[PDB]
Amino acid sequence: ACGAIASTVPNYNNAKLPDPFTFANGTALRTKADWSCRRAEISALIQNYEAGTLPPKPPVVTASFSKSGNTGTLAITAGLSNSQTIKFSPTISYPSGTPPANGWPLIIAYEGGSIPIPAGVATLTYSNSDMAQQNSASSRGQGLFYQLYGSTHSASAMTAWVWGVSRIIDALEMTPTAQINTQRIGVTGCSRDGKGALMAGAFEERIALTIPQESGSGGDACWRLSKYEIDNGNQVQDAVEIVGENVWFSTNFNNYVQKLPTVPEDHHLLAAMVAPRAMISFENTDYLWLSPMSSFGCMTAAHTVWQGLGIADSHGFAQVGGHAHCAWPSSLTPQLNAFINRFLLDQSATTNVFTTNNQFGKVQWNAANWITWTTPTLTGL
Ligand SMILES: O[C@@H]1[C@@H](O)[C@H](O[C@@H]2CO[C@@H](O)[C@H](O)[C@H]2O)OC[C@H]1O
Ligand SMILES: *[C@@H]1O[C@H](CO)[C@@H](O)[C@H](O)[C@H]1NC(C)=O
Ligand SMILES: *[C@H]1O[C@H](CO)[C@@H](O)[C@H](O)[C@@H]1O
Ligand SMILES: *[C@H]1O[C@H](CO)[C@@H](O)[C@H](O)[C@@H]1O
Repeated sequence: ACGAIASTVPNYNNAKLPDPFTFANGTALRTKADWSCRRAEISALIQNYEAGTLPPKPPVVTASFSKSGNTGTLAITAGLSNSQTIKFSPTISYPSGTPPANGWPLIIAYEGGSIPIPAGVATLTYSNSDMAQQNSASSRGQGLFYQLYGSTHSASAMTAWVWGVSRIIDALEMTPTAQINTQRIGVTGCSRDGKGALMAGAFEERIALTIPQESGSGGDACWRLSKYEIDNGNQVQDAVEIVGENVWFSTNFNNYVQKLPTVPEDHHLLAAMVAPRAMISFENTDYLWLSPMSSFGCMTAAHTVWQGLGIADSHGFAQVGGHAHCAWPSSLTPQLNAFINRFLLDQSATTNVFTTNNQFGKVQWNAANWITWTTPTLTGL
């Protein structure tokens, strides 16, 4: 449908943010349907430059389910055509009583997440660290995912985590007795797991609502903007430091962290891969390590894709200070609940949330220095 998908752009060189609305081959997006093909191209580019290869669904995916009290266990086996298999068993915490006719809405929470989950939503606890370890650079190629695909598989730890989420949703589709509404699945995580949750929502289209919390550099911040922050004296995490600190990105990314303008994507395009589905991310200006200006500018740039698709209110961003890292401030519960209410609970909640305190330290956000495109009105359904 999309023709030959570009995964490498050898001649690319753009110090500003890559344009969401033009394909690698120079074709301008015109229809809402065009975004499907552009998202597939962005997927290939992100895999090639920074995330490694995301394997497709394997030939063997089996699931069994059992429940004790209000806790379900979803036992998953995944296997390749060469007979290799791995197994993992996430748990689900259920609300009590009769579920809705179509099952409970569900949030997949990376290691439990750090947001309050409303009482009518089930929580699946995903041990992403067991799927792909993330202690330090020493963790490269370690985890269940690599016991299936091999320790030298190019998938980053975050890409391995996505693969696991995709197997969980496969298992839920195959297991109606788990009583989950598979059309109302969200994902969340905080800090390094918030980087993971953004990757999951971007790459796994069956996720209705994505909630990254204080994800920082490699999450809802942009590489190019964080480079600008660190060059101007903000003590931010940036691409150069992050690839030496852990294994959240492919080893191939090391070849580009000093040459960011040659990368034909940034994390505004990563975030835009969630479109036309819903996402709200939350940031904290108390920690310059999280690169506050970069997140605001990056999500402002990503927002133009939802704007061009006529669904601006499906994308939210709320950035405040005054609380510890991954502590949830009660002041943002209304904004969080608005998105859960609308996109997981089918309520008529308004979701116009795009706010910052502009506390960016030694830099300012100047959209004209970073966003070079006008937002088109994409046509059609
Ligand atoms: O040690 C790292 C290498 O493993 C890495 O190799 C890259 C992996 O992805 C491939 O697509 C690239 O061709 C290849 O260069 O390069 C960087 C190095 O730090
Ligand atoms: C440009 O690339 C996109 C994505 O692969 C494709 O859909 C489109 O048809 C291409 N343009 C031409 C003129 O082939
Ligand atoms: C990235 O991926 C594309 C296909 O997804 C290839 O055509 C390209 O050569 C690179 O391997
Ligand atoms: C895109 O990626 C390829 C490797 O997949 C590079 O060889 C090329 O120069 C461009 O960076």
